[PDB]
Amino acid sequence: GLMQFTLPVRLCKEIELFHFDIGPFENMWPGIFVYMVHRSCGTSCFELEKLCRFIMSVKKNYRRVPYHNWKHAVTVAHCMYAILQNNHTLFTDLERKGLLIACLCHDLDHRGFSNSYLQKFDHPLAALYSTSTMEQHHFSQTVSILQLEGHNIFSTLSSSEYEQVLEIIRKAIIATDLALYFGNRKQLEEMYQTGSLNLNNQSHRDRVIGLMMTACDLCSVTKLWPVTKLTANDIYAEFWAEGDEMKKLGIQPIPMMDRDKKDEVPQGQLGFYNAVAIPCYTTLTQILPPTEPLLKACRDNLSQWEKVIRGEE
Ligand SMILES: COc1c(C)cnc(CSc2nc3ccc4ncccc4c3[nH]2)c1C
Ligand SMILES: [Mg+2]
Ligand SMILES: [Zn+2]
Repeated sequence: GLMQFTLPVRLCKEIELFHFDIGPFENMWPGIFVYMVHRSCGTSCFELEKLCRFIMSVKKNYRRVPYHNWKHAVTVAHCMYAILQNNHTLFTDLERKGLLIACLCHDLDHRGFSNSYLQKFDHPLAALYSTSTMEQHHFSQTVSILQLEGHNIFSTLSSSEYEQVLEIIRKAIIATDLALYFGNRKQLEEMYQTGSLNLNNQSHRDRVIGLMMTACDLCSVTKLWPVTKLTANDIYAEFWAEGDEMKKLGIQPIPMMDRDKKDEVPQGQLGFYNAVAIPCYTTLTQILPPTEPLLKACRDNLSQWEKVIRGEE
């Protein structure tokens, strides 16, 4: 009960900032997550014995893929922590409990392949879940881990609070399907501009939570330039392995996944920042003004990718 996690001074300070990198020491990541839960939620939100056993089971069910790994889970959870901390009063006790857990779990048992590759391969998951294939799997795996003996971190919630939190996590994880982001943001953009956006409207909260999940999932583009650049190597390492597997099925991959078209990475990063990243953090900043540092970091990284093209790096 009286057992806090404490971090070294530099981590204690930097963890509060949006651009924090969780570092290369894997054994510290569980403590960093527990720390974020305690400060975001309370030392009482979860039984520490059960949380610690949940965290270690979730870690075990992430695979050794270049990008969609345990480090990504904790990175995405930290970005959600930074959003929740800078927006204290806008979120309920259940939402703060649910969203950190959702982020940690959002990519459980990822194999390093897109929903498209699963469909073209005719993977069994593509028969079980026709849309948002991996995201439905990620939620399935989250529920399975919650049902292991001694892993139910939500046991002290009423039957209805339990159903509400599982429904927050499910929508949260489905929302990380980027195919769903474009529509969700257009709708949020229209509602904000015509003044109809209402945070007591549950269907509106869902949309806002969806956008927070996309913002946290993409937070690679909001770090300091060297973190951003080095994470892009991991992202492409997965994409180019998928492109290799497309070629093996006799299908030309899209250029993003073709290692033969490495040279076009800088131009492709420009399209992505302009088409996805900047619009994402712009709509989020309009809805939650204290998330502006993410939009500012994202614009800085757009400018760095423009310098790569112009041969200055
Ligand atoms: C996970 O989301 C991302 C993040 C965070 C960062 N960077 C990316 C990659 S964006 C991207 N879009 C394109 C389009 C064409 C390309 N042609 C050749 C080489 C790279 C390309 C590319 N990269 C994603 C998808
Ligand atoms: Mg995912
Ligand atoms: Zn993710």
